[PDB]
Amino acid sequence: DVQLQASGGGSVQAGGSLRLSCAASGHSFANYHVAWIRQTPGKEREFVGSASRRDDSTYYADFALGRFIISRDNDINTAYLQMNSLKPEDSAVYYCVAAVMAQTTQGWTTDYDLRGQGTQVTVSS
Amino acid sequence: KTKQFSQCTKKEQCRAYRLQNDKWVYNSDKLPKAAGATLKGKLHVPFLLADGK
Repeated sequence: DVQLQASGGGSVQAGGSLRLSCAASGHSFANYHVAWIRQTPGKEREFVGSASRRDDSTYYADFALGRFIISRDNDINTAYLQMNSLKPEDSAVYYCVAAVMAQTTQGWTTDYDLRGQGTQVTVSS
Repeated sequence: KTKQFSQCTKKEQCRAYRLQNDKWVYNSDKLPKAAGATLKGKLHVPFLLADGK
């Protein structure tokens, strides 16, 4: 089964940096929009950022601009999220969603063409 | 409203449309259709065939 496996999280002090990776087992990201979704406990899943290979574009949320970077390495079919300047509000579990166009990137995505297991990030003040 | 939109760089990434409510059109195949019931009346056709000398 085409499965997405995210990793690279952990507990880090505020103001640091981290680098998450999620890879696809069963199919490549050659034709997949990659979108990162964050779920803090006690609230609803919130959009983080999305990257597209078709136009080489990157969309970022209001809190994500100027701190988060999204990159893709199709050679090893993985998607990377490099964040810097951690803040306490960023502590949450993260997933990445792979979808074949379908206009799934309208605000709240809530489509999940390909759902993966997420990784927990803790930010200590 | 002359509103800009950040995060877009290349203009041909997307387009802009035009909207109108009045000033209907004939059912010509050279145009795309609108959305919803596509019918708000009918008209008469001048120059109809008739007998003559």
